[PDB]
Amino acid sequence: MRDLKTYLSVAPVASTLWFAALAGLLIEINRFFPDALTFPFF
Amino acid sequence: ASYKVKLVTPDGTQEFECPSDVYILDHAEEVGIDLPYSCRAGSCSSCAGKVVGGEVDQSDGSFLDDEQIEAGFVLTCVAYPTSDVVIETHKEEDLTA
Amino acid sequence: RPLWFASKQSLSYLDGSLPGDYGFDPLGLSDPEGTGGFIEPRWLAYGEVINGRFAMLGAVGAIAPEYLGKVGLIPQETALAWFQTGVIPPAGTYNYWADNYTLFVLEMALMGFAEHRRFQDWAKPGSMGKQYFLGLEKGFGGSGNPAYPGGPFFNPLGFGKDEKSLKELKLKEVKNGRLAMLAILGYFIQGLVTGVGPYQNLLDHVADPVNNNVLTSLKFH
Amino acid sequence: PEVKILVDRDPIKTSFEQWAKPGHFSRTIAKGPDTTTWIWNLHADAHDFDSHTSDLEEISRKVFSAHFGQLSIIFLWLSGMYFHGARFSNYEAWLNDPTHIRPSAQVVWPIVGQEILNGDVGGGFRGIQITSGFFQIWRASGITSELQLYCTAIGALVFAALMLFAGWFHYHKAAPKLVWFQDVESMLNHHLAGLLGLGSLSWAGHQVHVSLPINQFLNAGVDPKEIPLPHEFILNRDLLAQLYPSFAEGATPFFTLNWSKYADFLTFRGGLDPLTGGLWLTDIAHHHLAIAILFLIAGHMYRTNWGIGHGIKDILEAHKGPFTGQGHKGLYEILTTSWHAQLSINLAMLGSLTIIVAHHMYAMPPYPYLATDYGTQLSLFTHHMWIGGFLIVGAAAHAAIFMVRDYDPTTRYNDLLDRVLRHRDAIISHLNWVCIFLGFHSFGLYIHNDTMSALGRPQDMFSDTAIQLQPVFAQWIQNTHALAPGTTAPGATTSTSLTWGGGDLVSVGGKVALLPIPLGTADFLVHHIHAFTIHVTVLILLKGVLFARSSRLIPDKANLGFRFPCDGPGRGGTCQVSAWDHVFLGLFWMYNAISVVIFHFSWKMQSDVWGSINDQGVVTHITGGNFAQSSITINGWLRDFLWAQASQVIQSYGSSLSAYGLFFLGAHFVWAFSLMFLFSGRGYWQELIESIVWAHNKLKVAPATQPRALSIVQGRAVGVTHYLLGGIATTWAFFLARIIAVG
Amino acid sequence: TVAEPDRPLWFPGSTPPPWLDGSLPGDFGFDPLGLGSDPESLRWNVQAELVHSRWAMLGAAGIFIPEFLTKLGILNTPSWYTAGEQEYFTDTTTLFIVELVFIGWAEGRRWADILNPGCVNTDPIFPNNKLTGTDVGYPGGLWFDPLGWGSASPQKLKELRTKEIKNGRLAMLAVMGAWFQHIYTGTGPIDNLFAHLADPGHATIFAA
Ligand code: CLA
Ligand code: CLA
Ligand code: CLA
Ligand SMILES: CC(/C=C/C=C(C)/C=C/[C@@]12O[C@]1(C)C[C@@H](O)CC2(C)C)=C\C=C\C=C(C)\C=C\C=C(C)\C=C\[C@@]12O[C@]1(C)C[C@@H](O)CC2(C)C
Ligand SMILES: CC1=C[C@H](O)CC(C)(C)[C@H]1/C=C/C(C)=C/C=C/C(C)=C/C=C/C=C(C)/C=C/C=C(C)/C=C/C1=C(C)C[C@H](O)CC1(C)C
Ligand SMILES: CC1=C[C@H](O)CC(C)(C)[C@H]1/C=C/C(C)=C/C=C/C(C)=C/C=C/C=C(C)/C=C/C=C(C)/C=C/C1=C(C)C[C@H](O)CC1(C)C
Ligand SMILES: [Ca+2]
Repeated sequence: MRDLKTYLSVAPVASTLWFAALAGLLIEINRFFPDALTFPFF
Repeated sequence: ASYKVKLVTPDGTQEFECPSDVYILDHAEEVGIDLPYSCRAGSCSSCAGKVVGGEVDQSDGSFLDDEQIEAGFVLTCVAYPTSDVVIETHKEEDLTA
Repeated sequence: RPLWFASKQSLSYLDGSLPGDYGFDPLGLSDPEGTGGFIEPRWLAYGEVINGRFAMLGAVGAIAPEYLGKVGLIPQETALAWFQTGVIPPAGTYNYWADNYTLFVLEMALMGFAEHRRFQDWAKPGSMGKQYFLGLEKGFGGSGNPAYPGGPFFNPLGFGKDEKSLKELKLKEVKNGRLAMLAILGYFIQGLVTGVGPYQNLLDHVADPVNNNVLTSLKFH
Repeated sequence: PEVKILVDRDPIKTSFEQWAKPGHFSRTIAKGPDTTTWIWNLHADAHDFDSHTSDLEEISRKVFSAHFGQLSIIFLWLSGMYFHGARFSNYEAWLNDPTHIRPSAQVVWPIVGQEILNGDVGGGFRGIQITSGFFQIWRASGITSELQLYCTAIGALVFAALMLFAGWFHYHKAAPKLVWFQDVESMLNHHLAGLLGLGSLSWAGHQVHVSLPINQFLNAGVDPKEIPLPHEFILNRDLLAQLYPSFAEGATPFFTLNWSKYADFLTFRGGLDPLTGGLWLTDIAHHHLAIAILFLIAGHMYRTNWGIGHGIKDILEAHKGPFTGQGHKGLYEILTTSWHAQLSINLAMLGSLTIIVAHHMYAMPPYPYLATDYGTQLSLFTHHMWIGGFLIVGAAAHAAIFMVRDYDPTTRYNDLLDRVLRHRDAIISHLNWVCIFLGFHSFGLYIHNDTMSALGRPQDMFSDTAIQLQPVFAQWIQNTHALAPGTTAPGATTSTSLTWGGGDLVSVGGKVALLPIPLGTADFLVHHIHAFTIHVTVLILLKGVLFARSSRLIPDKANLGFRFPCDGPGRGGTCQVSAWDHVFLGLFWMYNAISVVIFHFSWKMQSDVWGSINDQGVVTHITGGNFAQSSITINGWLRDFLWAQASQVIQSYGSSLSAYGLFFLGAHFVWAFSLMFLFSGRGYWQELIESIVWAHNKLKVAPATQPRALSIVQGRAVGVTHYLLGGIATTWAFFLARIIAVG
Repeated sequence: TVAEPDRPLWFPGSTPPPWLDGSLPGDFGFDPLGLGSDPESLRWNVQAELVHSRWAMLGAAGIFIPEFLTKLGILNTPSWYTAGEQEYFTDTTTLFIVELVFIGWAEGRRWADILNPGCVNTDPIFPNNKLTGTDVGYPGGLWFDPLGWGSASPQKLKELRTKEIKNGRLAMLAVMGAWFQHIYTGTGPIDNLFAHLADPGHATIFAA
């Protein structure tokens, strides 16, 4: 548990989880505001 | 912490005070029982000894056989005395074979 | 004590401390040399006894209904072969008070508690007579030997109060267990390649032996 | 002496202690890292069990459970394939009409416009056309619904779980000991008779009851949903008696020895099914039956526990003669104490086997509707060729590792190994000469043809019309094969393949399944090119193995270990003088050889076999026999093969084959990228990282794990792996895009 | 902590894990995956189980009684499952966001004390009100203990806490079961109970 928490924070696993979260975020963002070549709000 | 360290030596056998975070050879110099050395970086046979009781941390080790660690030999310059261990000095060649 | 197809290696670990010890181990499986998971000799003895017991039960039980299916008031809907009971649906089913799946999970809930308690006694012997179980724990103590727990439940009639009684009785038990085990194996293969049912099939064999094992050589189904 | 199960209980307790600690196996790693090089070492020596310790028992226990883990991975992959065929496929539509619907078992999500990859594969379905040939396997096994595929996927999932659990169990709870592994007699007895004998007998049992009747029904034209379920064919037997009358006697023929009464479904026809374009299933069943009998007898050769059998030591040490001294004496002791010897033998044999499989599968298509599925055929051949080549190179790698680490004449002396080590120089010199001669007289012919053609002198060219180099031996052999059925294989009706000859073209759905393949001068030239490339890669690998311990250059090469950068720029320069470096080259030459082989196959097939048949029997091939006249000069390969065939992939953009164009370009990129690692050295890079580190230190953002440039060996490893990835991937994209567009 | 060495266990005959010495209310030694071998993690998970069981008891009530009481014709609560979208005086977003701030502040107070026991006990406006409870998860106070039913010497209170946690585990399983039953079938929980009691042998999950 403590050691599982440690292993889940080793560099490869920390980075894969981080990048999976980032990928999910970007994917959803472009799923809501697709085909965006500019910033049209202000 | 600062466990007593015993060293057999051609000069005799003496006892000195030194904290587990430091090498036996380094505090030996602070007291003043002379021991041999050369590189002082754990890569040579010059400061070699072996142990009678206890055991020292093998973390500060390099340029050693995948056995010299558990067959007895050790380097005074790169070693943390985790207990009240008793070690040998001037032990290079019966290590050098 | 007589011996069958013994082995010098096999004889060493089979000297006679176990019932039915005939020194027959041509593949040398109860070797106390390589004891690990589920190959330890005590576990193999326990397994032989338990398989023999369940096989005696199932071997008088599988042949029962289709015997008195011929004698007595017992109807014919209640008179199936052992394979038509719903155990193998593609070979015949029935409509009991339940579904045949809830039947199974209820069966295995009941068998779950009985088997788990029995195992808890095998591993740490004498542990079931400690925790509360609506009373009834003083009877689940055990006897040091797993295969022979004894007590007020598993031995109410008190057979074998001396120990040669228990010796010859254990011999008889394991012998009848081996008999029932190979009887059940015969049931299985015979009900497959002849597909008749053992009792009725036995009656056809006793008509006259024209119908030999080779006759159903042809694997009707 | 006798053989038994011998185990140890709970050798290592399952725990999360060592997961928290990175490189626990290596004492130096366990402590922690001072620089960036430590991270690379952690991965490079993760599975080198024989250096984490010296105990053979521990090495073998680790090996056993790692094999279990690998089996679990394979099962998960299989279950994924079956589940995708069950859920995201058009397998039933394809089953209704095989030669119009394109198989595809992968769809994509419409996220960033990538749904264009969901192309029209027909059947009211839009997905990515697959080349795995899985539909053909499932059809040949008798699978008609997707419920069966679902059940298969779930069964393989629980099998993967079982394999993972067994891996944990046999390492942490019940781990065998050395005398159990070192028993190879019983192990061979069980793998020959039990794994291959019972396995193939069981498969023949499947085909006799499931695939034969169901495929009969499918080829009769029955709607796939109107076919009886397979278990019916077991319950009701007259269902089989209708298709196959001699299922009526029912196994009494098997014991009367009236085996001829089984001639219905146990045939020896040979050739192809004119309806499906695959081998006769009644032939494949008979084949597996005979295979089973053979393996079941063969797994009874070695003695285990009952006196009868063969001691492998006796067989080995019985073989010796006047040229080899005491040969084979001492090999049994070598092949049972070193895993690397076994690994290299098995790798060589498995690579050989994979390539034989590729050839035989292209030549005698075993699955229905496989031959006329050109994309599947091309992909299967190419994939198996690559796998075989890689395995064969690994064989050499591990032979060298053995020679460096485990070879010892003090305690384990063998005579043959010693003699070969003693005349390695003669061996390598003659192999060198053969490589040179073969390279001059195969590629030199191509250069001569190119200049003869460029100087407007085609009569002087080595071609079918100017100076013929006819492969008379191959022509003679294949004519012997064509005449075989009836003359010297009387029980066969058709020759074993249709590439032998006899006419008898077979087509399916207006496409050519197979026809006799003609061998002309271009075939001679390219076959000698093949011989040349194979000989050169053999030279590199054998030179690496034979000179792994010592040479006339550096006299104590074994003390430097199996893998190392160099021993300084002394004696003129000793760059890559190690055995590992020889493997690095062999991979380059293996790449060259396999690339030429698959190019030859693809061009020859698109030029002389594949194509479309028509009403008169006029066969228009993909390229009108342009291989016989254009493949004899390098300009022909560059123009008629690469430039011509390459147009399909370039025009892929804007369609559903766009991903292939993208992968074409990306593979070009990564291949070119490898050259940065393959042409430079780590000194320049260390000196550049120095100033980058300065830039970081100036802003208190320098890392504590000191960044080092890669090792010399690691740089070569990065360079060779990227090179192979790039080249193989660009060939993959080109082949797939071209054969899916023109096929 | 009263280290019950021979407390009744979930798996009779097998030794309980070392970090489970029966200290916690309703401890039966159940932690096969070892998710609570850390004292801080143990504490956190004790808090989690308590708050889960309390929320789930409130939910089990609010699901099972209204439909058991509208099965019989008392009043007309719709199906708890699709009870989410049957519109009210406002939109769900205004009520959810308004409630989130309301529910949020209380949650923040719980976080303030879970991570620092006994540092938020008093009231921010009238600092003379002083929530009672001296244990984390058992806050007491006039608000959460107006009857003082369990402020007696630590004997009855210990057997009272076990009672709470056992009812709560049952409620968690109950609530999850209603959600699973409502997804598998298309009926109400009381409907499922009545059907399974009408035909126990056949009207079970093995009905599809
Ligand atoms: C008839 C007996 C039998 C069978 C069928 C097998 C089968 C297999 N062995 Mg095995 N083996 C046997 C006897 C047998 N062995 C004996 C007597 C010994 C020496 C004592 C060994 C020692 C041995 C070693 C050292 C290794 C194997 C390996 C393998 C696998 C090879 C990889 C493969 O081809 O994948 C084919 C995949 C399949 C056939 C899928 C089906 C898998 C089935 C379920 C396997 C079940 C057979 C197994 C022996 C059951 C007994 C265990 C039981 C108590 C549960 C394969 C599954 C390799 C391995 O372990 O891979 C992990 C390997 O490393 N075997
Ligand atoms: C049954 C097959 C088999 C097995 C069991 C082994 C086993 C072993 N090999 Mg080996 N080898 C094999 C086949 C095999 N090999 C083949 C076919 C080749 C020819 C290429 C080699 C060539 C080879 C070399 C040159 C070396 C080994 C070495 C080793 C040892 C350590 C491997 C290691 O941990 O490195 C770690 C594993 C990795 C770092 C994985 C690297 C990732 C690869 C390169 C990328 C693959 C790309 C992927 C397919 C697609 C791209 C994905 C990406 C885009 C996301 C180990 C005992 C090493 C050794 O020292 O032996 C003692 C050694 O140097 N092998
Ligand atoms: C909290 C206790 C509880 C109780 C009293 C019930 C009661 C009931 N359930 Mg239910 N269920 C529960 C929890 C519970 N469930 C949970 C946690 C789940 C999620 C897995 C389900 C999912 C579920 C489904 C999908 C279905 C039922 C159904 C039913 C009814 C028939 C039982 C059946 O056939 O399916 C068996 C139910 C289960 C196997 C789940 C029970 C497992 C948990 C651990 C409960 C164990 C009981 C507990 C230890 C003792 C209860 C204490 C006391 C109240 C007696 C029945 C009235 C069926 C129905 O609708 O009837 C037609 C049905 O379709 N349940
Ligand atoms: C909280 C909860 C539900 C709350 C629901 C609420 C409030 C709903 C309120 C409602 O307003 C709705 C929305 C709709 C309204 O119309 C009606 C109601 C109903 C009133 C369920 C929790 C449900 C939570 C459950 C079931 C959790 C189960 C956890 C288990 C079994 C874990 C056990 C183990 O972890 C241990 C302890 C040790 C490990 O080693 C081993 C394992 C096995 C992992
Ligand atoms: C000894 C040895 C050793 C060496 O070394 C080797 C060898 C030789 C191999 C060996 C062996 C041999 C043998 C033969 C064995 C066998 C066993 C068995 C048979 C078991 C069974 C066993 C068996 C068993 C358990 C069984 C049981 C049964 C039962 C319960 C039944 C039940 C039932 C009934 C009632 C009726 C219904 O309706 C149905 C059912 C439900 C079905
Ligand atoms: C599943 C199923 C299915 C089928 O079919 C149907 C059915 C039957 C429905 C089911 C079952 C269910 C169940 C079991 C349930 C249970 C529940 C619970 C336990 C609850 C509790 C519940 C419980 C509860 C509420 C409790 C509560 C409590 C309270 C309020 C208290 C309060 C208070 C306080 C604090 C303090 C003060 O000083 C006092 C007072 C003021 C008083
Ligand atoms: Ca044994």
